[PDB]
Amino acid sequence: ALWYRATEDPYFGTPQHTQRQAEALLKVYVQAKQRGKAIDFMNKLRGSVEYLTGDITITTVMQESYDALLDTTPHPHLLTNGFTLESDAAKYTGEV
Amino acid sequence: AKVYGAVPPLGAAQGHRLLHGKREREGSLFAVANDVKRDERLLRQQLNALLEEERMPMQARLQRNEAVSSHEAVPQTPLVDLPGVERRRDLPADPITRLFFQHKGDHALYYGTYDKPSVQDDDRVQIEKRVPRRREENLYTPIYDFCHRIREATEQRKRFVVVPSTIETRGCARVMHDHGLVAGFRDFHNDRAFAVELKYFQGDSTINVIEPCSYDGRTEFEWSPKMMRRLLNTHGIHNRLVVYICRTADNRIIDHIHAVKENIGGRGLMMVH
Amino acid sequence: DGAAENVMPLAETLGTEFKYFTRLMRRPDFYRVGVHTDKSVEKWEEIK
Amino acid sequence: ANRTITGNDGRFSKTIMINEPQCNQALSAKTASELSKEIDKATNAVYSKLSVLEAAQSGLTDYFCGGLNFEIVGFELHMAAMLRERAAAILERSGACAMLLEKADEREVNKLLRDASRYEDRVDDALRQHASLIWRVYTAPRPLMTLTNGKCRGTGCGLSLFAKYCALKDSSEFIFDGPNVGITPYGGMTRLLARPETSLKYPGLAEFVVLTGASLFAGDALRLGWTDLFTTIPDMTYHIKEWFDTTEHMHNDAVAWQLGHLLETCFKMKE
Amino acid sequence: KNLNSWYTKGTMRGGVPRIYYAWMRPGSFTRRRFEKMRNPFVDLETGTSLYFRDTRDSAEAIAHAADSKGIKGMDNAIDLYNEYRIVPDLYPEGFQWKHKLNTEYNQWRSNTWLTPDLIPKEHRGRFLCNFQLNIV
Amino acid sequence: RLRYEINEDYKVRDELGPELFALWSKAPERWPPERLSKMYGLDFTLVRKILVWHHFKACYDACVEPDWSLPKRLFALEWIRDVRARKHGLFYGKMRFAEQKITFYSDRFLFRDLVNRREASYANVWEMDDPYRFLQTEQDYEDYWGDNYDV
Amino acid sequence: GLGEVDDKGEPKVPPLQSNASVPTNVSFYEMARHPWEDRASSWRRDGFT
Amino acid sequence: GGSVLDRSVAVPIGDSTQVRELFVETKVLGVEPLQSPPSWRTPFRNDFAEERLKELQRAPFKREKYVSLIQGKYTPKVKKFGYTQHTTVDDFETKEYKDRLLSKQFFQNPQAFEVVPDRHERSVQFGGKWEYQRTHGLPTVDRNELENGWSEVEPISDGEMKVIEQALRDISGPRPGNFVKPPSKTKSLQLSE
Amino acid sequence: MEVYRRITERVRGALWAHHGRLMSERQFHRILAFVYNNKYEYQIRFDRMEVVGREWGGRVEVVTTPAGFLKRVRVNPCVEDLTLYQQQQLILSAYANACADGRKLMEQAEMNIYKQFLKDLKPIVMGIRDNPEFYTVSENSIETIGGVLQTGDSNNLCHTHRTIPAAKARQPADEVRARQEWEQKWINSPRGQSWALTLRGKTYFALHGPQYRPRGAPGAKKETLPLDIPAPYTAMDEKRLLKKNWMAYLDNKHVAEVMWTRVKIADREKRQRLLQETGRAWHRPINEEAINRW
Amino acid sequence: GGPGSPVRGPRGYTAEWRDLRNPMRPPEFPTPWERKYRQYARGQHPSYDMVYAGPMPEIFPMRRDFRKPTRWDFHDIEKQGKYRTSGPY
Amino acid sequence: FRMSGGDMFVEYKVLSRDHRRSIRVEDAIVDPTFKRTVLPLGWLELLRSPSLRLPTGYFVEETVHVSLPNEANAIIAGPVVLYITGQSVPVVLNPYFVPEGTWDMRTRDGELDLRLGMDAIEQCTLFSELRPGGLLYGKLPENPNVRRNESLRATLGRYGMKCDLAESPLVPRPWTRMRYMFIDELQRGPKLTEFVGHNPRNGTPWRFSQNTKYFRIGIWRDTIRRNDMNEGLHAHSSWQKSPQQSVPEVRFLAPYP
Amino acid sequence: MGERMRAIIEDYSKGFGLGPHGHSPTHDTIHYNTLNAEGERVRDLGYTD
Amino acid sequence: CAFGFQHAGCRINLKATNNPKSPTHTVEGVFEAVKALRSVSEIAASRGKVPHSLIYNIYPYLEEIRRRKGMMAMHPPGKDGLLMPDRVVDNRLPDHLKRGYYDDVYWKDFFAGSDEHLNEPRMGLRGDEMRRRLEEAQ
Ligand SMILES: [Mg+2]
Ligand SMILES: [Mg+2]
Repeated sequence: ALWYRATEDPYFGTPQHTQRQAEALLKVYVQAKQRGKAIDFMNKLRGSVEYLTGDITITTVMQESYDALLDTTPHPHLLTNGFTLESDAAKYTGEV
Repeated sequence: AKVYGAVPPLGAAQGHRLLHGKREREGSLFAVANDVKRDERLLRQQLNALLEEERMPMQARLQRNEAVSSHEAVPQTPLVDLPGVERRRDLPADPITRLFFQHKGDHALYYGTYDKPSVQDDDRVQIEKRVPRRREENLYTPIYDFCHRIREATEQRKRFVVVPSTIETRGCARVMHDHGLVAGFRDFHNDRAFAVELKYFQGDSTINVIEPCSYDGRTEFEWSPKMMRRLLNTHGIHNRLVVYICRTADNRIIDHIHAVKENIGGRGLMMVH
Repeated sequence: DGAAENVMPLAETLGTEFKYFTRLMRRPDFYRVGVHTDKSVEKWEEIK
Repeated sequence: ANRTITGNDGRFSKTIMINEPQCNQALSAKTASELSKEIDKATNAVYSKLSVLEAAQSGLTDYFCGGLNFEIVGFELHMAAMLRERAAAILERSGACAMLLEKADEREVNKLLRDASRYEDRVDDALRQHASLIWRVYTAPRPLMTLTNGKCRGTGCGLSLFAKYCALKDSSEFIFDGPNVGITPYGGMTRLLARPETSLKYPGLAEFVVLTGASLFAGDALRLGWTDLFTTIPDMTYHIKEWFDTTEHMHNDAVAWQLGHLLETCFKMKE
Repeated sequence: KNLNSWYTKGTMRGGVPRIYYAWMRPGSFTRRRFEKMRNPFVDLETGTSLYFRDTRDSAEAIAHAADSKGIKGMDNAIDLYNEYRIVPDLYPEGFQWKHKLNTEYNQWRSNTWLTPDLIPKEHRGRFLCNFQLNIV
Repeated sequence: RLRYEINEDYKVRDELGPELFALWSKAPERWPPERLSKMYGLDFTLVRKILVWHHFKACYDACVEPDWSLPKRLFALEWIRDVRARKHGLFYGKMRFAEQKITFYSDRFLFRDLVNRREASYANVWEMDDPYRFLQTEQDYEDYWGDNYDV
Repeated sequence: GLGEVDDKGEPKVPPLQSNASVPTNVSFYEMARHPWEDRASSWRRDGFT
Repeated sequence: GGSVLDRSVAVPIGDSTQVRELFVETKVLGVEPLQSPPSWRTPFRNDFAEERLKELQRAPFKREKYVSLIQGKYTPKVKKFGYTQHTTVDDFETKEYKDRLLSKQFFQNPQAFEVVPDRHERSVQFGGKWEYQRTHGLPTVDRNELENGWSEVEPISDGEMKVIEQALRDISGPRPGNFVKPPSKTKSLQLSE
Repeated sequence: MEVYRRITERVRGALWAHHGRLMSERQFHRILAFVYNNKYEYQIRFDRMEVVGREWGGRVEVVTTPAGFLKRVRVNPCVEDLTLYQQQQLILSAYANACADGRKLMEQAEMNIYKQFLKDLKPIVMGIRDNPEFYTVSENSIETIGGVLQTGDSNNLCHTHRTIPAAKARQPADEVRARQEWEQKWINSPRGQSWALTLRGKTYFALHGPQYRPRGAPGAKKETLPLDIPAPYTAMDEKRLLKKNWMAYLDNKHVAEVMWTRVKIADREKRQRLLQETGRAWHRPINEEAINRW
Repeated sequence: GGPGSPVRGPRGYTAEWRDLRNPMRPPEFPTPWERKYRQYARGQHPSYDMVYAGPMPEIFPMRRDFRKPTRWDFHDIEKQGKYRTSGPY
Repeated sequence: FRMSGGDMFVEYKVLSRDHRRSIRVEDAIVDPTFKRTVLPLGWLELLRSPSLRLPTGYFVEETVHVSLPNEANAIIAGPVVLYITGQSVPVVLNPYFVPEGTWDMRTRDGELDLRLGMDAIEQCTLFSELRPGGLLYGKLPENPNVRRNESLRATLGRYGMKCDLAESPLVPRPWTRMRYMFIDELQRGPKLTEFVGHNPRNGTPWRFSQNTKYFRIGIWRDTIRRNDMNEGLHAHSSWQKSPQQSVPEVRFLAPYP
Repeated sequence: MGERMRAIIEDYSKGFGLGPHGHSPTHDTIHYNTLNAEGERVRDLGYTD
Repeated sequence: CAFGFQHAGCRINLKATNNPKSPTHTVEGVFEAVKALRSVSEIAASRGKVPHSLIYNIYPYLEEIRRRKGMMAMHPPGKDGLLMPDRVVDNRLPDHLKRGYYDDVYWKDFFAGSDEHLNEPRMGLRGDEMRRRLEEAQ
C-alpha cells in the first residue's frame, strides 16, 4: 500500500519511484521471508520504465540479499539451501 | 507531420505576454487598482456568459441556429401575398353526425359568454349553470362540476361527455389530453359546453381518481413552487404519475411539472391520475 | 424505350416533371391565362 | 400551428387528416413542408403499427388532395413577371443583378429584380416541397396507409398512390391533368402510366390520360395494379383505430399478423 | 437534491426475509416465444405476405431507391431481439420449461405439494414457492 | 440435477475459442463492439456481456493481462447512468429498477434524436463509432474517469 | 473563374478531380479464415486433432 | 504476395559493367516514390533462425509412428474450433511480432518460462494501480499493412454467379413429403429422456 | 442485412425441408456477420478517397467522400450575388451529383460483395442439391397424403433436369485436383518454362502461388480443396440438440420449418405479381374453387 | 434569481444586424473547433442520455458468501437463552 | 502507428481540456529521446478554451528554458488531452510550447516535424514498445541498464528465461487458466435474491438456520405431521419441507433437471 | 403425462410448406383435407402402375 | 411483508380506535387495498405512453439508424433475395447405380444399413451385420 501511495500522493509523492523506495520494498520482502513476491517484484522492477531510463538500478546489496532469501526458504518443487535434514525421516524415506 | 486544423499554423508576430517579457509599465496605485478591478469584472462577466450558455433551453438553441442559418446580408422587406392564407383554419367536424356544430371563428361577433349564451345548437339540450339553493351549501365552480361529470361518465363507461366550457376547463382538458388521460376533446365554440372523449383500457377507465382542488369559489388555494416540487418526489424517486393542474399569474393552464420546470407558483384546479 | 428497365424510377420522374413544369410556368400562357381558367362561375361574377 | 393538419391517435394507430376544405385540399408550400414532418413524425413513432392518412372534409369538399395550389403559384408568378416588366422599363429608360452607370437606377433596378427572384423562389420552393413530400410518403419506415376518399389532382394523386398501402374507397379518383390549364402534369403518376405493365394491359391509355385531362377511378387503378386494396365500409378510419387498440404486442410477428389480417378482411376483395 | 438516500431505506423485520429484483420481474425474463417463434401469429401466416410488400413493384425492388424494404424499418430484422420490448410488458411470459411435469416442478419447489387437499383445482400443480401460514 | 440449460444455441463451451481473435487482437481499435455483436442472435446487454468474457478469455490465453477498463467502455452508458444515480440517490452499489424515474414519454418522443441520427454523417468510420462519443461536456469526462486516479 | 473558360479554352483555376475507385483486395472472407485449415469460408467446423 | 505493398528489398546488381552485361532490353516508366517493403518481405526483421533450428532438432521425431500410450484407444480426439491451442494461422506474425509478443508474455509472468518453475505470486507494479493501461492486449500490427497489404481478390465473373443462384433457385422447389407428413416418418421419434 | 438475410433463410429452411439437418443459430448469424464485416471493410477503404460533384458550369464545386460526408465547397464569386435560397439549392444539387457518383462506385462494390457471399454459400447450397437423394416435383402438381399427383397438361412441357452424373461420382474436389494437375503440367513443360519467366508468368505466380508466401505474410499459405458439406451425410445441429435437451430440438426444428414456409410464401407473392403484370391473373380472386374446394 | 426576482425590463437595419453572419460563409479567424462540439452546440448531435442505458450487468461474479455464524445459530438451545442473548447480533 | 526508416509514425488528436477545440497530426515520429513532447507556440492560443473550471484556458502556464533544439525560451502549458489512433486511453500532456525563434521546425514543405516524447509514451500501450524486444528499444538513450545489441533471447535468458512458453510439463498451460465462463442468461438462469436486514444492500442474503429458538417448535411440528400445513415462523428459516432448500443463489428459473 | 405427450406428438407431426391450394396447413381461413377428402381420394385411386 | 413490499406504508381507519375493528377487518382491509393497486407499467400502457424505465430497449434500433450511412445502407443491384423455382430437379438413382457410387470418394458400401437412402437396406451388408438385425429381432 505504501508503495502505491508513494507515487499516488500529490503532496508527499515522487513523480517516479526513487531507488530508495525500491530497495526498501525489496528489503521488506526479504525480511518477511516472502519468496514469490520477491521474485515477481524483482522481475517487474527490471521491466519498469525507471529501470530502462537508468533511474533505478539493481545494486550488489539488493542482488545478494535477494539471492540469500532465494536460498533460505522453501521452493515448491525442489529442495533448497537451508533445508534441515531430519534424522528420523528414515521412518518413511528409509534412509537416515 | 501533416497538420489539420491550423492553416497558418505558426503566427510569427504572436508571442506570449510572459515570454516576450516587455519591461513592466509602472502604474500609479490608481492604474494598478483600476486594472485589477476592470479585469476582475471582465472575468466575472465571462463566467456569467458561460453559465448562460450552459443553462440555455433546447428550444432557444434550435431557434438560434436556424435563425443564423437563414440570415442574409440585407434585412429584406416582406412580400405581398394572397388576400389571406393566414386565417387560422376551422377545425374539421361533421355536420350530420354530431355532438355539436363546429361554429365558425368568423362569427366571433355573434358569440356570448358562459353566463349569457347566444342561441345556437337549438336541437341539443342546454347544460345549466350549477348554483346554490341556500346559504350553507357550497358554491360550485365549473371545475368542481367539470370533474364530477367526468368522474361519473367514467363510472358509467360512456364515450362522450358534454361539459361546461369556461377557460380553465378546456385548459384542463388540453392538459389531460397531453398526459393521455383522455381520448380527445373539442370545443365547438359553443358557449355553454364542449365535449370530451374518454379512454378505457383493460376493461376499466384510464382515470383512477379525479378531484377538484376547491369545493368552493370562495376558497382559493395557492401552490408554492416548492409544494408542487414535493408532489413530484416519492421518497427520492422522481414520480410524474399523478397530474396536478394550475392557473398561472399569466392565465395559462399548466400541469405541475412545467410549473416546477420554470419555478412559477400557480392556483390549484384539480388532480387526476 | 418502354423496356421494363428503361422507364425512369420515381426519383428521376419527379425531377423530370419538375424540369418541364419549371420551364413552362414561365410562359404567360400558364400564369396569365390558364390559372384562372378553372375558376367557378360566381368567382367570375365577383371578379367582373 | 395553422390548424391545417389535424390528427387522431389511438394506442397503436395514428390518423393524420388534411384539413383544407376551402381550397379543395390543395396544399400550400408551407403546409406540404409541414405534412412531410407530421407524416414521418407519426411514421417514425415507436408505437405506431399503422399510420392512416386521409382527407378531413366537413362535407364541404370531396377532394382527398388537390395539387399545388395553382391560385397561389399563378399569383406570385404573375407578380414576378410584373416586376421584371417594371425593371425592364426603367432599364430601357436609362438604356435610352443588372450593373449600370447610374447609382439611382442600379439601386431600384436591383431592388425590383431581387424581389422578383424572391417570388420565383417561393414558387420553386412550393414545387420542391411537394415533390419531397411525395418522397417522404414513398420512403416511410413504418407502414403508412393512405385512405383515399374523393378526388386527387396531380400531386395529390402522387401523395395517395405511392404509399406502400394505398386503399381506395369507391369515391377515390385521379385527375392527372393540366395541359388544360396550360402546363405539364406534375405528381409522379407519370411513372405509373409508363410502366411496361400499363402498356401491356391498356395500350394507349397513358397518352389518353396525359394528353386529355381525364379522370381515373377505383376500378382502373385496380386493374392497372396501381394499388392492391379497396373497401366499401363506412368510416374505415374508426375501425382501424379501434382494431389496433385491442391489438397487443409490438414484435414484428404480431404486427405482421395484425396488419395482414386487417388487410385480408376488408381491403382485399372477397365475397 | 434529494436527501432521502436510497442506501438507508427499508425497515428491518428481524428474521423475516424478502425477495428483491436485480432488474426486471422474473416472469419477464425469458422471452423465448417471440424468439423461437412460438405464437399463433406465426402459424395463421396471414400477415407474412407483408414482409415482402416491396415485391408489389417488380422494377423497383431490383433498383433499390427506397431504403424501406421491411415492416418496421429499414429491413425485416434490423433488431428483432430488443425493440419490441419497449412496450410495457403487461402479460409476461413466465415460466415455460416443460422438461418435467407440472406436478414434478411443484413437488420439488413447493411445500404445497404435500397438502393436495388444501389447494383448489386451478392452482394444483401451479406453484413454485413455499407458503407461510398465519392463523389470525 | 444440473442437467439442462436455458438457451441451447450458444454453449459456454464454444465461446471458449473467442471469435475472430486473430483480427481484433492485432488492431483492437478498428474493432468496436458492433462489428462483433452482429455475430450473436441475442439482445444487447447479453451480447456485450459475452464480448467482455471473450476479451478476457483471449487475454488469459495469450498470457498477457486484459484491459480491465473494457467492461467500463462497452457498458459506458450504464457506467454513467450508475455514477449519476449514485450521485442522486445517495448510495453505493448498482442502480436497480425500482429506483428509475416514473416519467411517461409521448409516443413520438424520440423524433428529434431520430432525425439527428438518420442524418448524421462521418468523415471516416472510426469517428462513426469511437468509444467516447458518449461524452460532450466536462461533467461527462469527469464521471467517465473518476476511477482511474491516473487519468 | 472556377468554371470560367479562358481565351483558347483551357480551364482558369484548374478543377478538382476525384480519386475514388473500387478497391480490389478487400474480400473479408480471406481476412478471417479458418483457424487451422486455411479455407476462406464462414463455416464453423470442429475438426479432429 | 499479390499486392501493392508486396515489393521486395534493396538488392544488388553490380557496377555499370555487370549491368550492361545483364540487361538486354530496358524500358522506363515515370518516377514515383519508394514504398518501404512490408515487414514480411524484410529479411533482417523477419529472421526465424531460432524456430527453424527448433524444427530441425525435432525433425527425427516427425518420422516415427503415432501410437497412443493408452492401449485400446481408437476414436480420434476432437479439437474444437477457435481454441487458441489449435490455431495454425499467422496473418501478420513476423519474427518482429513473435518477439514483441514473447516479451510482453514474459513480463506478464516469468514463471511460465522456467523449466523448473518457482513460486509465482503477484507483487506490486511500478506504473501505478492502473498500470494495465500501459501494458495490456497483444502487440499491435502497423495499420498501413493491415489495411493495404492483402492479396488481390481473384475476380468473380457473372457466369459463376448465374450458376450459383441457379442452384439457389433449384433447392427452393418443394419436396413431396413436407406438407402432409407421412404416417411413416412420424414413428421415428426418439428422446434421450 | 435484407437481401442477404432472405437468401440465408432460404438456405436454412431448405436445409431442413429437404434433409433432416438443422443449421446452428450460431452458424446462421455468423454467415450474416461475415457479409456485414465485408461491407465494413469496404467502408474503411472507401473513406480514404474523394468524389467531386459539380453544379453550374464548373462554378460550384463540391468535394465529398463516397459515403456522402461533405468535405469542401468551392464557389465562383458569381454565386455570391444570387440569393441565399438559390445558393442553397445550387450547392445542394452539386452535393446530389457527388452522392450520385459515390453511390455508383458503391453499388459496383456491393455487386462485388454479393458475389463473394454467393461463392461462400456455394459449398452449403450445392451441398444440399448435389446429393444422390435430392429431388423436386413441379410446383403445380397436386399433393395428397400418400404422395404427389401427376400434372396432366402438355406431356412435352415437363422436363426433369439432373445436376449429378448418374455413373460413378465426379465431385468438385476432383475438378480442383484436375486444375492443379494441369497447372503443374503447364509449368513443367517447355514453352511453359519460358512462360514462367515472362511477366505474365510472374504475375500468375504472384497472385496464385500461396506456397511461396513467406512466413507471417497475410493470406492463405496452401492451396485449399473446395469445401465438402454433403447435407444428408453430415449431422449438424440436430444431433447435439437431440442428445442434450428435447425442448431446444423441437424449437429449432420449429424455426427452420417456419422460415421455410415464409420463404415459400414470398416466392408465391413474387409469382403472383409477375402473373398480374403480364395480365394472366386478375386483381381479386375470381377462382375460388382453387382455394375452397380442398 | 428566479421568477420572484425584480423585473429586468426591455425601417432599416440595426448594429446587431452587422456582426451576425451566415454559417455558409467562412467566418473570421478559423478557430479549429472540434466537429463534434459544434454539432452538440447547434443541437444536431445524436443524444446519448442516461435514458438509453439499460441494466448494469454483473460480469465477474463475486464469490460464494459463506454463512457467517450468528448468535441465533447454535446447536444447543442454551446460549440463546433469555439471560444471555438479546438477538442474533 | 506505422513503420518506416526504422521509426514509428502515429496519428493523433490534440484537444483542449473541455474538448472544445482540436487539431489532428498525421505523421508524428515517436522518439523517446524527449523527456517532454514539444508543440509549436502558434497553437497555444488555438487550444485555449476558457471553461467554468478553468477560467483561463489552462491550469498551468509558465516560462522555462529547455533548449533541446538544436533564460525563458519556451512555455509550459496544460493540461492538454491527446488521443492517439492506436490507444483507447487519452494521454494528458503538459507540453512545451516553443516559438519559431527558439526552434523552428518547418522542415519539409507542409511538414511540421512534430514528435512524441516519453511524457506521452509512459501513458500508452506504446510504453510496452519500450521494453526489451519492442520497436522503441533501439532508440532508448544509452544506459548501464540497457544493452544495445544483445539478442532478445540472450537478454531474457540473462533475467529469467530458459525454455519457450509453458514448455516444461511442470508449468500449466496458459489457456486452462480459464475454462468455464459464467453468464447467467445462457445457463441455469438468474439467482433468487433475498435479504434479511434493512435493504438489499444493508442485510445478508442468508436466512437464519434451523437452530434458531423460534424455529424449533415449528420445524418439529413439520417433521411429525408432514402432510398437514403448519403455522409458525419456521417458514422464514433456511430449512423447509420441500426438497428445495432456501439458501442463497438458488437458480429458480432453471429448467432443471 | 398425457398432455405433454400430445404436445410433443402434435408438434413433431405438424406439416409445413405450401399445399396445393397455395397456403400452409395452419392458414387461418382456408383448409386442407376437409372430412378426409384426400384419404378417400387415395382410397379410390390407389397407387399402382 | 408477505408480499415483499419494502417501501409501502399503510393505515387502517384514521385513528386506530375507530370502529369497526376486528382482526378480520384488519386483514381483509389491507388485502382489499393491495388488490386495488395498479402497477406503474400497466398505468403507462393505459395512457398509450412509453415508460422512462423501458426506453433503453430502443437503443440498438436507434443505434443502427445512426450507423447505416453508406455501404451498410447498400442493397445489391438487381438482386431482391427472392429466387423463384423454375425447373424441376431430381438426382435420385436406381439402387445398383448408387451402390458403387461413392467408392472413390468415401469407402465402398457407403449406403449399407441406410434405410431412407436405399430402397434395399440390406444390400452391401456383410453377413454378420445382417445377422445383428434379426438377432435384436428375437
Ligand atoms: Mg434536439
Ligand atoms: Mg371504543
